[PDB]
Amino acid sequence: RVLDATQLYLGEIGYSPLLTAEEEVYFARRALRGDVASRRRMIESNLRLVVKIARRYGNRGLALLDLIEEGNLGLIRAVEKFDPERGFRFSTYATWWIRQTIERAIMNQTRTIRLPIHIVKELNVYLRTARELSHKLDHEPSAEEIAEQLDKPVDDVSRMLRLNERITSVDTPLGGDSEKALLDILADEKENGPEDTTQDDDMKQSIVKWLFELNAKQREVLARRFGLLGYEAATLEDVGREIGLTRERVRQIQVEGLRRLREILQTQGLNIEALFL
Amino acid sequence: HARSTGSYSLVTQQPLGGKAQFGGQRFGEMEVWALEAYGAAYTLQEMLTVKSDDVNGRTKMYKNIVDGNHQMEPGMPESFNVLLKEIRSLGINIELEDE
Amino acid sequence: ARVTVQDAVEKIGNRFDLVLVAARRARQMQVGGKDPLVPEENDKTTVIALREIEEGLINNQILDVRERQEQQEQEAAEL
Amino acid sequence: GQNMRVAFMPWNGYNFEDSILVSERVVQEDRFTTIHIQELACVSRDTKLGPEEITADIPNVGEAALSKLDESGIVYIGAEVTGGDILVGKVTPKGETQL
Amino acid sequence: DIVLNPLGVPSRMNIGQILETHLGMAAKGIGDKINAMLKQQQEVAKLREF
Amino acid sequence: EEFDAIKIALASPDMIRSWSFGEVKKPETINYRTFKPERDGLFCARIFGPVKDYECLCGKYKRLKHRGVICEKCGVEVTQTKVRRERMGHIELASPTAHIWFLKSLPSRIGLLLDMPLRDIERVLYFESYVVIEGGMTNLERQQILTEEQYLDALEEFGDEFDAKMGAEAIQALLKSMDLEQECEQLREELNETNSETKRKKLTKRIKLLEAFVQSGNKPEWMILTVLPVLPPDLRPLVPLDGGRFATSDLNDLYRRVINRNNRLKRLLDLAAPDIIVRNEKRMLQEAVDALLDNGRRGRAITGSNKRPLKSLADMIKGKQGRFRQNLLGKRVDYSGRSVITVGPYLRLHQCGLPKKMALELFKPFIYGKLELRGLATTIKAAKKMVEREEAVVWDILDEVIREHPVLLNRAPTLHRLGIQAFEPVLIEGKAIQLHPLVCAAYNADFDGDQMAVHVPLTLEAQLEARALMMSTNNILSPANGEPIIVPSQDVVLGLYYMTRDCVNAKGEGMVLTGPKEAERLYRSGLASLHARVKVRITEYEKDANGELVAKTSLKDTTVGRAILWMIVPKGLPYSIVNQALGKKAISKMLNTCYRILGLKPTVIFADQIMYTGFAYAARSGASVGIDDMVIPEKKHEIISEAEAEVAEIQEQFQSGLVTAGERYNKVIDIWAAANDRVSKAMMDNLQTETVINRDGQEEKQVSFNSIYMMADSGARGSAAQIRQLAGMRGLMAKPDGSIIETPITANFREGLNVLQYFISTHGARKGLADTALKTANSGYLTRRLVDVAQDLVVTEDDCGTHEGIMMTPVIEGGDVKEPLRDRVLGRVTAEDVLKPGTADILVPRNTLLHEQWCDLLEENSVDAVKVRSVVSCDTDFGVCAHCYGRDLARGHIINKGEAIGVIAAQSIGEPGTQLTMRTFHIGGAASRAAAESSIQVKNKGSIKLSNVKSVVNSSGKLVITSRNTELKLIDEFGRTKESYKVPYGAVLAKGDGEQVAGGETVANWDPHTMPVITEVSGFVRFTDMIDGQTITRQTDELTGLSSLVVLDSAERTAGGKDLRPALKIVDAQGNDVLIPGTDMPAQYFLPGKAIVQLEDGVQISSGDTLARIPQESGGTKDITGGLPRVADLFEARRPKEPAILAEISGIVSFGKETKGKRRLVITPVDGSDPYEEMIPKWRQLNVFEGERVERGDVISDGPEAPHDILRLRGVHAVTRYIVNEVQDVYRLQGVKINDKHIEVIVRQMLRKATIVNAGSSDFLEGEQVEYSRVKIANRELEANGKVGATYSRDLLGITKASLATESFISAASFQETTRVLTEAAVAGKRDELRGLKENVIVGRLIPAGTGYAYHQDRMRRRAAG
RNA sequence: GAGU
DNA sequence: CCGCGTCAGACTCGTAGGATTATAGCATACGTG
DNA sequence: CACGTATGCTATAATGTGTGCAGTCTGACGCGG
Ligand SMILES: [Mg+2]
Ligand SMILES: [Zn+2]
Ligand SMILES: [Zn+2]
Repeated sequence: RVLDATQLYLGEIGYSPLLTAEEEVYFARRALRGDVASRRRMIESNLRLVVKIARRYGNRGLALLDLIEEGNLGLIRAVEKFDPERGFRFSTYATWWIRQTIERAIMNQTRTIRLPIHIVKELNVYLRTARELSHKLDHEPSAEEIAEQLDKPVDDVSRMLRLNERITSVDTPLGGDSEKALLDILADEKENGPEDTTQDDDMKQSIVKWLFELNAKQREVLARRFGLLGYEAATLEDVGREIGLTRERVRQIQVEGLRRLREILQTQGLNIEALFL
Repeated sequence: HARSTGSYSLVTQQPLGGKAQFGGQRFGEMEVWALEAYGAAYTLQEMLTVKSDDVNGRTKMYKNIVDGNHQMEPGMPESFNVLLKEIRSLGINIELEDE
Repeated sequence: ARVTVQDAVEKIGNRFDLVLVAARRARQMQVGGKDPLVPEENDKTTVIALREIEEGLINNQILDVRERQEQQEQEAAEL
Repeated sequence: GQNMRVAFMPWNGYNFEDSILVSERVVQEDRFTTIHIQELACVSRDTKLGPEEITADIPNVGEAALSKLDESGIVYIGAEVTGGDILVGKVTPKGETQL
Repeated sequence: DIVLNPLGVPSRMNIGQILETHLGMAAKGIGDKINAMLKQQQEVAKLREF
Repeated sequence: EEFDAIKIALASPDMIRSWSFGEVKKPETINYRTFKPERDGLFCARIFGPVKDYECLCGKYKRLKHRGVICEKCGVEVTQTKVRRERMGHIELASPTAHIWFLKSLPSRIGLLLDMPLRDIERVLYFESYVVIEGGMTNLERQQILTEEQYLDALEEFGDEFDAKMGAEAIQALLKSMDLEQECEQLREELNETNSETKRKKLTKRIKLLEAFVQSGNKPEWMILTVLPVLPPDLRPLVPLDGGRFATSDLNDLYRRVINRNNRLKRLLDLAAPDIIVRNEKRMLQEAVDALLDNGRRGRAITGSNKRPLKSLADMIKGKQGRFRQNLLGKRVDYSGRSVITVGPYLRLHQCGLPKKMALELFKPFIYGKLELRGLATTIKAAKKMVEREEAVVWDILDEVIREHPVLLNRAPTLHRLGIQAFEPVLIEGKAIQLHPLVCAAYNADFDGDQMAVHVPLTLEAQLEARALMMSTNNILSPANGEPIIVPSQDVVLGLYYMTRDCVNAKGEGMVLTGPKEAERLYRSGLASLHARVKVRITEYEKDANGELVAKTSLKDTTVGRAILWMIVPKGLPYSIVNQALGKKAISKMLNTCYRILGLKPTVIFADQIMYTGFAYAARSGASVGIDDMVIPEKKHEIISEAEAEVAEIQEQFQSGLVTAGERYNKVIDIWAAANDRVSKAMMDNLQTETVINRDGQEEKQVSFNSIYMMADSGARGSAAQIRQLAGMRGLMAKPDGSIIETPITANFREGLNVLQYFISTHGARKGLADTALKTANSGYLTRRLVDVAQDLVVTEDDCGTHEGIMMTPVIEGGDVKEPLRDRVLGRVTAEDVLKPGTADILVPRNTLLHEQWCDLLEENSVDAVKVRSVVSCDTDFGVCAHCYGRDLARGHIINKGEAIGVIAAQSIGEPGTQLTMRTFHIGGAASRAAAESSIQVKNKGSIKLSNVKSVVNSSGKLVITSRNTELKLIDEFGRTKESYKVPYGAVLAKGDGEQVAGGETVANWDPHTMPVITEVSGFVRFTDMIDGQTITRQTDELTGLSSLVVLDSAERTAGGKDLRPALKIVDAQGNDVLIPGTDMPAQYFLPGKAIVQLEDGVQISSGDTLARIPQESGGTKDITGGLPRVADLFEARRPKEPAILAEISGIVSFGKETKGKRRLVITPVDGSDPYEEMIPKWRQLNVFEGERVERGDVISDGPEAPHDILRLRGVHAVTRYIVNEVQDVYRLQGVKINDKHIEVIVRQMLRKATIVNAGSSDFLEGEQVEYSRVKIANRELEANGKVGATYSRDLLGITKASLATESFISAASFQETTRVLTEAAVAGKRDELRGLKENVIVGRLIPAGTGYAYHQDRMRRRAAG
């Protein structure tokens, strides 16, 4: 049968009767009182207005159905805050709430990276200003030309235009040819290299061998303090407390062990110096 | 163009493509079947694992090669892991019942 | 041996098992530093193993024999 | 292209399946030799950490390398370069790393 | 200058290359005759006749 | 890490929650400023793990100093960043949602399970109408759809006691409450009442679904999702490009839609919103989920701003771009390089030129390792900088490492295994790879810009595999046919031809030379030509009965050239092999002979040697191509002028309105075809033997010493077809459609074509070129399907211990023994001897491989037919035995157990198609068939022997044939078959059966253009259902009044003349019917469509007069584009359009009743006395005439046989042999040798499954289809235990379905149809234990075949002992 | 665009 | 049967980056140094 | 308190969508009327 979401929804809204002013006022008095039925009937009678407005605001923000739902949410706020006693029509009041809610929704949801309202609205004034500038300059405006117009920092303008940089999909295939996407080219920069992984093995293992060259006392002090062969980087007090009370002696043996390693390096450092790239 | 070891792909973990991106060649299904026909099992497994996704395997293999011993230390390709996860994201329970 | 492996295959028979046998032997020479029978004549481990097999020195069953012989003597040493 | 003296005959399989055997003379006279103009770009971007700089002041550079670079960090006009030589020096603000 | 394989002609049925070669040789032959005459410096008249 | 098996089952909402480590409640990806993950968002680090290794978000906990710490401040665990690709999350849906795969992907699954039409389900889901979940009042039953107003009526009336709801909730509830056990039993009870054919299938389907659902442990509730899983961040990455840009996966956009809609639904529920809005949101939710899972499935795919549909989850698994095909069955690989290739004439067979620079990179780690052993490099970093600087010592080191190290060279497309071969690299300065000439054939590599890939086998195992299995020297023979694939070509052939060929006297005729060394000396001194006839003393070694060689000196008569080649010839071979003038065809035989006698090593050396000398002499010769070689025939103009006048004659006959447009078109083609042949003949005769101008004594003659003819005759390059277009005539070009143009190209290339000839050429040319580009996809796709279905087949056993096998006879298509029994049977195991007392006393015992030796003995003994052991008839379960296969053709000995034979088979069958789709696609612009199927002229004397013939003597005294399967034999003195020929229907014979005939006598003659419809009886022609405009048309001319009756088919017919069958009824002078001799069949011949009729109604006829002529347009092009679809239709087991009918069971034929012409058959056997009936179409005429003793599978009708029906009636050997022969017909027509055993492999895979008809002792029961291996193993246990035996019947399956029918769902899913395959398996709860190669390759494991068979059987014994 |  | 739907459609290499729009204006409210 | 991010309210009447493309491919194999 008829399986479009949109068509179904529009049909359902169609089958609710439109209200006159006096009717709206009567209903709405009872709605503020909390009639339930009254609220429901006013909402449903005025859904068609929502769709008329969402039709306008759609275009490129979001799906029509998405706009319709957000619009409905605005309409509900309007029904909650309507004043029947004031002579102004409901549709006039509701229009404000519906437009408001739709716009706020499209300021948030539209952007993959959620941009705060303040930033978004700032950025928009930069845009509208750019448009006026471009009309009269014949040329689309520079960052500094827009900044000179606003009497503001170029850094501000630049940062905002950077945020406006819209996303590219990683899956989008490249070159007008359904050959291969961005993912196919894009490296993992963090993940080195069997080269790099094997070099860390080599490094760590060369340090073990070097540590064993030194005295049993120096090697143990270095191992425990660095957290190298131990588990935790034991502080001066921890290492001293487990061995030799003198916290000061840990510093002494440690620094002594580093200087013996310097000797090994000046002798056999011919391997160590090549660790500098 | 030639490459021993370099950058790897993001999700699939296998080496990237193209000379400008310092890529490895594709050994495709066709190319795999060749080796299967011949019966060269280790060469095949080599290209599936240590030469492609298998992360711990490739590094271990590299260390071994520099240390002479041409030992194969193969594991499981990361792209397979991904596949399972993609199937579970589909809402299908696909579990390995181990030995 | 070097170019053509035909007489080596004739000794063992199954090409695939020939590969396994020579690889296991080559691994011994590579890692253990186990002593070659034939003079290397500056050749690689793989080539050494294939020569050995051609002449009929190495065999799956023979490798199994020396494995148990030496492992058993190691256990005897432990006890 | 360029016209030249050709003979049609086999020659020791050096022209096997359309393969071409050409005289050194053609290379010496550099007549088939060609010109290629390639374009390399160095971009200095502004990151979250701060702006990249195009200075000649780079960690770990030989004097040999910096000889061909001017004060700005840009290679001189006329300079002969080979793979690995730095054309435009650029440096980036690096963040923390758990050593 | 170049030696091409004649076995890449009959299969290919591109005979233009052979005609090109013969005409090419004749073209060059006349070029060498003019070149010889210029080196000797016979005279304008003689060059014009040929 | 390492597991045994893999199970797929339905994801419970609870199960999804188990994987999840956090609920994603926000669309926020990251913060705009601090690009860090947002709280409870899609990339939440509190949920999916830390961004940086061992660091929390806010940076409180750093390094391994804090291991498993969970930051109180931010809430992030401090671990490896690795986890971000592993950890999943989830989303709580407010309203349940259907899983689209278990809804839309057919079979419906959800619809199939509820027995609810799909439309019905959908109206419920999208809230158009309610469904009754439980009407306690039987007044309203379950699952009965109610519209909105229908729900209002019973609301007041019944109400309360009926519960009917709307949407996903309703369906989930309906699913939850259905009890599968009970309804299974109920439906089984109904299956016993009156099980109609299609009803029984659908019921058995739900039965198997319900059974499998209970066995899986899956619940129907789970078809509906309440929890939605969330994929890990790194598998839908959000990365910053260098330029400050961001790039994300489409999945993130899709998920953002879902989350927004779901969270709005929660809001709308909190606000207690009116139900219309709740409805819209629920539909919205379902739409977004469906887009997330599978986008362009249900309706419009949700699109990006680019217009292009977003890529959903299923798109990443599905298709070529999918995970399986692209990233799992094929991978990018380290230690690989590529470059342009060029020749290496100087190389030996096992070598290749490898650029230094390339090799330096490829072997980087080996260089570092060696540098550390030399103590040259202190550390790895230093070694790196040392190789960057490319130091002179590093070159020497690199040279050290590359010694004895094989590298793999590959060329795309990799059609067969020889497209990848191993070589010892020879380092060269310069950037191109150098390839050895002799293996150019295998790669199809020609150096017009081809490129190749290089791969480094790393491990000792891989290196050994390369040197032993893949080395070029070791792999000579094609695994497809037993022929050497490394064969000299081009220049090499040319040079050998040049040396061996003889000329009249020349320099030093009749010299006498000591050895071939004196010959070489004399030639190179310039006192003798290569073609000088001379006497030479050669010492030829003849190998003895044992290994010892016996040499013998002989003075032979040969040229200087042949003597010198004798030096390259190994001792062991004869001199007469080289004593002939050598060409490509003789040289291939040479190599083969050498392989068989000497062995591998000698042949390898000999091949290199031949290459060197070949080129060497080629060059010396000074062989060239000038415009004068292209000799023209004086009789060129003349032949053409005659041909044009001949065509003009038929054109004048056409204007007169006598000859039709089709008849003239055919005759014009035949005129030009015949002229093209004569002109070709004249060119070759005027160029082949034009050297009359001899010398020596006086005016002698010899063979033409042209450069062109030599090239073509030697087989180096070119052919008679090519030279036609150079010197002779271009020929008849063919249109892109396949039909031939009426005007052919009269001119040739040397003369030069005009504008219009050139233009005319273009059509055919372009058609060909397009066929290369476009049709190879279909060829290659065939290769792929074959490969997929043969995958699993491996040599498992030595001897199956079977006695079974197929009886191969001889083939003689036309005349030449196309497939002599020797060539067809060589290298096969003899299943059963044949003792015929004979001349050589041959038994040849069982289980003997046919060596060339025993084959030669068969020729001497004149063996007719032989039972040979075959793959199909093997008893080995889960593979085949070495015996049933026989020789590995690529090895030249018995196949080794472990070899993956299936893959070899499919590659070998697929490749030629795939290659020939590119070849005759640009090597020719023109079409050349032969419509010479005019008559039959016998070659040798003998007696005529007709078999299965049924003709009738006519008025002219000619034996007119009226049988369809008529055939003519040629029997010799001893009663042996030799020559045969297919004699068509309505053919005129010369002599009766048995009669003797001399050589060159025309015994048959017929008209190919036209399928006359000869009668059997004489009398008058009567018209039945021959109304003008209804079935036939009226076509006349002028003066007198001639008219042609044509028969229109339903295509050009009217609704009124649709059931009308036109026929020409025969009656006598009295108006009474004339019965067919010895039968009760009124002579009525039914005319098919487009049937032409010259003589109209009311015309006397005699037995043997043609009633009608069925026109026959076969544009047979042909080449391959036509053939491979025939082959694919065979392997896919598609039943032909009008199939022949066969007898089911043996017995006596009884004809019965007729429904307005539609033939019923009331057939009554001898033992099974119960009648068997079968309906036959009216116009379909039977070749046999009833009342007969009929074996099972005797052909009643004329038509093609369906392979299914053949299997069902005449068993496996019948269908196997049908497919093998029918396939081989195609490839034989294109000159492609493929061994029958390969096609046999595939056939066997097609016969994997069997439908069980009758219960066993197990839970088989009726109609289940299980693998034949498993049910035979069950029957071995039944034999032992007795019990109820399982009666089954084997079924044939096409390649695609056979692959999908394997128990391995990984193999099935990875092949194709992936969405459906996975729904099937998930619902069944199927587990794959990973037996096949596909499966292992996907998981990156060791193949269970080849090298891996040893390791895999060791693992298998570990599995069997716990 | 490069061989198939 | 007719008709509508879904599923497949060779292998490697290459080149190059890249597109679009617009969401008011102001006052109070919530969380962090 | 300030700075960054959010939530909020505005009153002439206005009350059922459309929009931007798709271009039609092909031979086969199942699935409700
Ligand atoms: Mg080529
Ligand atoms: Zn923290
Ligand atoms: Zn068998």
